Amino acid sequence: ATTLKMGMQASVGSVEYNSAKMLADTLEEMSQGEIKLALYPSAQLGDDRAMLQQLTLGDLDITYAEFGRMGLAIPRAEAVMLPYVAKDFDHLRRMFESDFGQGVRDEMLQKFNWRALDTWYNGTRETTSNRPLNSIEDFKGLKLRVPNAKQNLNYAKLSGASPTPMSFSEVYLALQTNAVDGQENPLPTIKTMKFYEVQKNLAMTHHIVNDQMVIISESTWQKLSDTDKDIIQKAVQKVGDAHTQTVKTQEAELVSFFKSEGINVTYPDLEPFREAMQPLYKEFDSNIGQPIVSKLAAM
Amino acid sequence: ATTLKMGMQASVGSVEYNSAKMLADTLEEMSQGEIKLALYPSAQLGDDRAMLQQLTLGDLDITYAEFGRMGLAIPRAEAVMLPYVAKDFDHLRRMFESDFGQGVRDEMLQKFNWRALDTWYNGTRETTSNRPLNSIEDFKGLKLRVPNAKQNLNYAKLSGASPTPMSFSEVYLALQTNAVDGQENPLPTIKTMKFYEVQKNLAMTHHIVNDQMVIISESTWQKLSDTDKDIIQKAVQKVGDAHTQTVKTQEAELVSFFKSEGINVTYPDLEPFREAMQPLYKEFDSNIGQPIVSKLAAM
Amino acid sequence: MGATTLKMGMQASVGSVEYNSAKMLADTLEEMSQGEIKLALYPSAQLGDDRAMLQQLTLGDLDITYAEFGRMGLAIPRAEAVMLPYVAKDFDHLRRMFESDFGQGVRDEMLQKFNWRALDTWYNGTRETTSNRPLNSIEDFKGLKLRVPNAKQNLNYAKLSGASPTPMSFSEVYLALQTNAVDGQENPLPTIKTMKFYEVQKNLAMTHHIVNDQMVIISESTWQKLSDTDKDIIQKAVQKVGDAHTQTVKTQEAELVSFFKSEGINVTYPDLEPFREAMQPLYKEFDSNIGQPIVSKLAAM
Amino acid sequence: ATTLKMGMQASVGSVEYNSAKMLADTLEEMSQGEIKLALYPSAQLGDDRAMLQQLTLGDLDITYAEFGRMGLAIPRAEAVMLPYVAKDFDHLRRMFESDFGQGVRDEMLQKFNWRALDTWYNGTRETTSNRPLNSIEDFKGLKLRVPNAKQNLNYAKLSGASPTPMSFSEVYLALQTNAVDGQENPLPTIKTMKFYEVQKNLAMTHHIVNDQMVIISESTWQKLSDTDKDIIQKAVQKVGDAHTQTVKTQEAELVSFFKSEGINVTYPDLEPFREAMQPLYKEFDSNIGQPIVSKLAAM
Amino acid sequence: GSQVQLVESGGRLVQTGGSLRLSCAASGDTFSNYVMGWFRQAPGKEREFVAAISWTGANSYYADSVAGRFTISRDNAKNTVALQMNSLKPEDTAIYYCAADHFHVTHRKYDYWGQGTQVTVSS
Amino acid sequence: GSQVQLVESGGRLVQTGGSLRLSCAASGDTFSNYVMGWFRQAPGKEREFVAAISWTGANSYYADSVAGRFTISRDNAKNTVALQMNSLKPEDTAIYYCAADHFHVTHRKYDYWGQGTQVTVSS
Amino acid sequence: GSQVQLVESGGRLVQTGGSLRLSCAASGDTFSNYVMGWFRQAPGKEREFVAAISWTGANSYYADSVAGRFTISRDNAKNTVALQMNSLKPEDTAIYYCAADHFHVTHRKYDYWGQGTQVTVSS
Repeated sequence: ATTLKMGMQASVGSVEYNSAKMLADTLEEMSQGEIKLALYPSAQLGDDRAMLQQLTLGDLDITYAEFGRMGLAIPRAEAVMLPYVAKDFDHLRRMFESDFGQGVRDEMLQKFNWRALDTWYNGTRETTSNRPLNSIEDFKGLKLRVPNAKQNLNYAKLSGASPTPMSFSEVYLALQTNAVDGQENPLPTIKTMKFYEVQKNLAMTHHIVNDQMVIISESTWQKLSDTDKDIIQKAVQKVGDAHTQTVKTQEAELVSFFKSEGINVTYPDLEPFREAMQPLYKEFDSNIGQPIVSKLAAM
Repeated sequence: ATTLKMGMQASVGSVEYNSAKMLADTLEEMSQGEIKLALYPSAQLGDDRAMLQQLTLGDLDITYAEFGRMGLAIPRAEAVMLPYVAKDFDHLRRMFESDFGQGVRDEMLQKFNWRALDTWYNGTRETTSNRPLNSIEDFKGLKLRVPNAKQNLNYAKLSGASPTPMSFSEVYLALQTNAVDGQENPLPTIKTMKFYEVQKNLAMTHHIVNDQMVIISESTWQKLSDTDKDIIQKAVQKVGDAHTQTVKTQEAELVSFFKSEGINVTYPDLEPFREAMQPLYKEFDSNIGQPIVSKLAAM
Repeated sequence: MGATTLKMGMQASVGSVEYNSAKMLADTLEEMSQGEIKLALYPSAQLGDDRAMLQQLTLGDLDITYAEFGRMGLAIPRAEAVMLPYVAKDFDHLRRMFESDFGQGVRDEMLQKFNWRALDTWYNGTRETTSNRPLNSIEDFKGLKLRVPNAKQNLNYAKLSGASPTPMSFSEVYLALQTNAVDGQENPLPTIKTMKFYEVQKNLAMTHHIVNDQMVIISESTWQKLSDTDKDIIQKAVQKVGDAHTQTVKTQEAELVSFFKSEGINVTYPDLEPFREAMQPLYKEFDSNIGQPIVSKLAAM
Repeated sequence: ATTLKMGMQASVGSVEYNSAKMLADTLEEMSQGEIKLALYPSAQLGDDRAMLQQLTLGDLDITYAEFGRMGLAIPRAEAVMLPYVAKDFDHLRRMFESDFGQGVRDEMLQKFNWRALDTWYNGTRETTSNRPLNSIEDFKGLKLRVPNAKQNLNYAKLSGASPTPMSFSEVYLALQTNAVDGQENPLPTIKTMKFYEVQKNLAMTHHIVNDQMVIISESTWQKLSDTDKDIIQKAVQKVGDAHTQTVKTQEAELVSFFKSEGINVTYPDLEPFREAMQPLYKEFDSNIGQPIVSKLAAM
Repeated sequence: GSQVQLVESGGRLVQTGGSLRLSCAASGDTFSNYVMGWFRQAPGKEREFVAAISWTGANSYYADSVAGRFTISRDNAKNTVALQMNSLKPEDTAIYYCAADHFHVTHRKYDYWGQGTQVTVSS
Repeated sequence: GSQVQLVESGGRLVQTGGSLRLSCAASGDTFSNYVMGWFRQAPGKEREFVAAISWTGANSYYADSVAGRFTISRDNAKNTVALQMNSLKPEDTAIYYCAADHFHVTHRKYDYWGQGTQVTVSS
Repeated sequence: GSQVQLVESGGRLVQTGGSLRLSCAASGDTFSNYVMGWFRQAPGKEREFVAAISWTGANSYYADSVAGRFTISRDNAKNTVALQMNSLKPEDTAIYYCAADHFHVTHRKYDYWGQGTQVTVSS
């Protein structure tokens, strides 16, 4: 038999973990015990960048990553994650499927040993805070936590906030102690993590759309049998459809839930945010050496 | 009118089923609706051993069986199925047509209520596996699935494999899961059951030639009219001539098909296989109390 | 080769979920083809019922129509088994029947013998029973004049609950309920709403007796006249619209009960095991007619 | 540092683009970050004619153009692309290399600010169509797409097709919608653009040999240091050897491939095309005022 | 029992301009499940479609060679299909076949067939 | 944790009043950790509890429909559970499923299941 | 800027048992985006991996031939990577290359290279 190892930053009770456990059950059931999936959640193996590095070297078999997170390895791919460039998940899916997407996915595979088997919707990031965020001007001087990702940092700084890079496990406490004034994540993550317990304001800013690629180590994949490959591929898509639907369902319900927990929910005007990102798009195209932002936004 | 019940282990899409379905159509036709044939494939009534027993008791009307499978009831009849004794279908049919053959057929009818109407070619058994089988020495440590039949068991054991008796319905999954390394069947069955998609190697070992008698319950036969008897005999006819030809045709291309499906095809030296069976023939003659193997081989 | 206009017929009327999806499909097609594939719609059974429209596809007079996978029993008798009452438990089960080797065998026979290429199948809902009198148990079905479509398995459901089946076409149903020429009818959650049977029926009995799929069928002779890219567009799109259609029905089926009761509809949840009484002898004859057992195989998928 | 901008009609995944990135990389490496080359593919800056105009005015730094395309500015230069005059690339390269070619290379530089640094092989044009083209006789009433070039049109009319001038970006769709019956290009382009998906026949007409000069703006060239000029001159010559080779290799492989995609490939008789061009050679020489076609054909 | 057995009757020697009614008796599977058709064959040829009638008799189909002259009808109580032939001409001399299929088809031959009945039209 | 894999055998055609023994072989996780159950299903109907046996064989549970007729047993050395069926009637015709769970439960379905074996009882 | 320019310094003549520190200065793209590596090549051979250091310095990778003797370090403010070499032997004589890649890789060549500094160890 084969036991594959999957690491993730998400904790038990998250939509990411529940999907991975559903995947583990489905694989063991559909293979009648010949494929087992061991789960290592809560970033005990490192952050997503660390786990991606482990896949590249053949030390970890499976992990989650956003398609734009591939900008860590394939610079042009970061554009899909530029704030407000992807208007919705379907748009992001179109980027993933385009000739540009297939080109990146090839480069992931040949140069970094990453086979993206599928990509799911993981939600659109909103901004929570201990201070009301009615307008972009309210972000000025706001102590905003961001993950170690440049485009989340770009969103914060270019809003006028002060970005504070910090790992995902440290976030709840930093908000509780008001060491940071705000944070930003999709609504399902805000609930499962219970950031709303330490954040009284929520600003529907829609600044970044997160997908979630399921990546297998290419060295692990190529030793699998054709039957194992099919089982995994079909299980992965079966669980992904559920994951994407669960996220969409949650994003429709959770604003009402947060209001029912006395959260002040604001809908700031997004036009000045999109205007603030325009110089970043031009900087990005110039850095890549080839224009892509206009191409991607038009897909 | 008369409705006859036919059971078989073979599944829909098999050459055995297509001929049995052709027979059902041909009978209704040639009787203008007075003879109907209901089909119960995929061993839903039991394996051939169970269905033969149902014919003996008059609970099932028609079923398939190999001439050597009659050894379950008439021990000397198993000799036609000893590995490598029958050279080809024509030789096996000559055993079936000989005075010895007529003796077994008489004992089938009077002692076990089995009237053999015809016998068809069902193919020559080859060996598939998850490991390459270049020589007989590659067989040792192979967990080789065999049907619950003594001579298939003897083939596996005396070639040096670890025989695993298992029913025909359980085989595909056992190969998927490497509870098993290999199985042995004719090429058309490997195609129909799609064993090739779970087995990467095919070893042309030619170890057993399979016929397939069409047997009607003698108590059912005696209730039919002479016109019904002729219709059935002539139909069971038509279909055997086609069936035998279909099997021969398939065996001629199907080697090419498996290669085009990336199957590794090995032509092992059969001399060590045939030599390994020599003591088995001696045991059999001694067990029957009368020599028969050499007589049959010389037919 | 050139500009192509496909002809699609359906019994469903404007404002139905079936029509909205066909209009969306029409909407999707000439968009992705830059105007080279167009789809004309003929709703409200103006070309005939589903059986008549299938016959037109076979003869090449109509290009696309809806049909249930079990409705193929009109042409491929073993296929009716998927529509036997209560045999298919939910849509996922029906799709597994639709995609099994048995399903592909039927779909191949559709294509070779009757010129039907099934491109996809969608969920159209699970049929429930409405009536002018309350239907608390199977015992209340005796003496009910229950309208059924011209379909053997809808009749069988009615017959074996103890009702008096009255087969008649879908366009005549609303008025026969208005005139109480029939006491009841049986159809899905979205259809009772869209067709507004609830206006004229005070009771609804969650009987869950038949799960309806909805195949999108194209005439094979027209399909074979298409280019490979046109086929890809059509394939991409029908599968595109089907995901929405199936989801739309699931959404509506979950809410429409809250709606009906708010329209003073009396809704009963009768004990269904006695309805399951009754199809047991029907299943056994079905296997017997066909010459080969299939019902037990299908139920187990 | 200096950032040079290069435009091309070719799309990502073409040999022209792959060579242009390969250049861009060689430039940045051999100059140690000195010289960067920004790429603008897929004709986003205009067609080759528009980009040539941008070089002349100093608004764009580098672009591709074939030597015969200089006929837009230096009418005698069109002779090199007259259908069938140049058999193959070596002949065309020799024309570029003759004294005539170097009157043209000088006039390009002085009158139009075009410095041709090198010229590469880009392939020999063939004809694809929706109906089979066994002979020149079959072209008639064929709606054949040609470029935004006179000599490609001349090939079409004098073969008898109805020429449809059309931009390179619009071709795939015009074939898909059967607004056009056929198109004309080299095989590496037919593949890269995937015209074969919308074209069922391929007619080896060998009517025009395409080179592809690398052109730099003379005003841009003169702002460079002598070391930059040498780096660039070495780079383009090096990628051209590879580019020329890839075209030669692919041209040898692709006929079998298109066959593997059910493409019907017709080797029509090519003498009937060379008679159709005889009056065109007449007309050309008479128009220019001085005979040249017999010159070039003899090089 | 799924197969259908068909028996034609009516074949006669008739005169030009005369009228003749063929009848076909069906047994076996449920008669109303089938479209009933009439075909005719002269030696060497294939078979000509003559007429077909839908399950309920609501749709009927005719060949141009006999349209306006011939009428097809069915009786789902007697399990019979009939072909009324009028204004018969000599071209019409053939063996006439009754056939049944689940649907009217033109790209293939019907599933089930009768023994054939001979129609002779004299000049 | 680890899952349990189940494979039933035994399915046959038998006569009314006949006897049949079904068998189920378990792999994957420790067999003695599980309560073993037998269930049966008719096409329209729902999985009918038949019998269950505790880890040690000390407890046995039976449906009233099969009491006195059926016997459930297990072998913790061979990792098998068996269902002895006696005095069979046409009403016993069903697909029979082997199932495993950590405890006998009635408010939910057992965790693990075989793919089923068909038992046909003739009238 | 899309690309990284690297310049190694430190190459010297040194004796067996001596220690030498190599340094590499990086320019162009953001230095913290890259895993920094050290490779060495003797004439005729393959380049040998020596050491690599992750973006933040948290992970370090070493060849077995240099374990305990060599230390790799980086400075993301000065945009430099250093290789401290101790207990050198003549077999350590090679040209040492500074290299950059977005991730540590072993199946492939690093993307960017300086051209190296010559280390000569005398017996």
